[PDB]
Amino acid sequence: MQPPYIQERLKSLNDIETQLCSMLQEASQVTFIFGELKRGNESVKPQFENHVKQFYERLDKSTTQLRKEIQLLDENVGTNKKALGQDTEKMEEQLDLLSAILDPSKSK
Amino acid sequence: DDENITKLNKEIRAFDKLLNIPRRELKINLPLTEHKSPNLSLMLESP
Amino acid sequence: MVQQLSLFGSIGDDGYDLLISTLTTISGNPPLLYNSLCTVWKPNPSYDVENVNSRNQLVEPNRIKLSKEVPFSYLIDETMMDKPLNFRILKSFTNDKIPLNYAMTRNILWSLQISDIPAAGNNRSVSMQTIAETIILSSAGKNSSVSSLMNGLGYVFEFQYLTIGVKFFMKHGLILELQKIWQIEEAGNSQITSGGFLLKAYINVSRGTDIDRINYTETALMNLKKELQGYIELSVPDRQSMDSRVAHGNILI
Amino acid sequence: MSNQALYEKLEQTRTILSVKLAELINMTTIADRNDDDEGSFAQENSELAVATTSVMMVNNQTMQLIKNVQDLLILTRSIKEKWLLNQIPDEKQIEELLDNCIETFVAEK
Repeated sequence: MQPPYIQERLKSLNDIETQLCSMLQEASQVTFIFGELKRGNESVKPQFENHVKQFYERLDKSTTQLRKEIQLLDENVGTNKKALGQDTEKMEEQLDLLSAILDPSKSK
Repeated sequence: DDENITKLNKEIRAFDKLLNIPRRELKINLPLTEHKSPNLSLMLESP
Repeated sequence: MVQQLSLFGSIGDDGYDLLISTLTTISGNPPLLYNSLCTVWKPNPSYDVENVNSRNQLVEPNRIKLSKEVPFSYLIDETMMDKPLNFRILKSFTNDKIPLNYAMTRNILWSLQISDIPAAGNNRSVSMQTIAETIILSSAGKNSSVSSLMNGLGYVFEFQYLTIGVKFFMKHGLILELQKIWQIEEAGNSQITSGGFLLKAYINVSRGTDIDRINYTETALMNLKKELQGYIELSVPDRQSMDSRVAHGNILI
Repeated sequence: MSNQALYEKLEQTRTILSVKLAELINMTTIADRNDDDEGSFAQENSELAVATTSVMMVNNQTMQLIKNVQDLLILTRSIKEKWLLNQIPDEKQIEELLDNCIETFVAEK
């Protein structure tokens, strides 16, 4: 499996696009609510401020976190290799098989 | 000196008893009197 | 005698570890530790060589290099047997002090080597140098010793130094070396390559007349240099720095 | 390189903000404004071309929002792909094992 650092990096990226999807959804609801606000019912007027504020705060911190990720790219620089040992490990397992062949009491 | 070359040398040398040429030797001593005991040494090889 | 085609550079020790990894990513080979000891000898000034044809300049006096390998048991102090003998030990070799001192080298006293200034002209992309080499296998007699031999020829000791580094073997006979150089005197040992590693990539050609081979060698060297663009800058050194004749004194280090 | 991506995301964000403010003002004063004072500047001269300019605004804001969001998503995936790809990283017992194996084969052959 990959080293953990890459794991939380990909988790943060996934959070980033989920936040973008949430921003698009909230844009959909604010566009929806503005229609009836133009229609002329004032009951949903208080919800408009909350929706706008949450939309803007969702737009800002997502870009901020993505900026942090791109910054991490800046200092992460400088921080078949398996083949060099690959034959060796193959060697090992083959002899292990011979051991299983060599002992008739373990072939069950 | 370097670890890698010694490691490979060790691993390759581990297989000498299999890769090396087979040999055999048979010594035959014949019981003779007069303290005159001839010896017959036969060594068999597959070069 | 070979035509050696070479390119040079240097790096700071901070990136050292990183550099090593990148090399293994390219060559596909692991580094191998090595060391050496070189002694430079010069013609005796007590003897007047009137044979230098002054009116024609048929030849000029030059300096001889004698090299030998020294076991690591002389370079590892009492604090270092625990670590295995691999490249990481170079990370501890940053001090101007070293276990091998003047007295041991004096007690020691091979490969004999002579060279010439690189080829002139500004249409050369790699440092091309001519080397004449021979090997000394053994000796005997009442004064069998390197010092006595070189005094018999007519040469005397000038200085010496110690190289420690790693080697990378790539395809087409290309050899890449990372070195650290320690000059040694009775006064003490001083690391000239202080806080860094000297990088040298080179190939050897056996016959200077063959030009297809030389063109291939230059192509390989320039391709290698163009691969390492942005990390390390490999450059042709100064033609006047690799001159080792006695009349004029300077030493690329 | 990465700095270019930084700059590109910068105009990406500012374009989102500007087009957001534009569509906000357009839809809020979509109700045309008639003011007798000369200071106000709102002109509706040709009747149906007003609706044409309105659907103009609609199509512009739709295309620009969708394109910017899609570009940002592609940029994020490219970053993740760069993350994944570019980040470069007893003997004696064997002796008696082979001895027993060879003697067993010799006996069984």
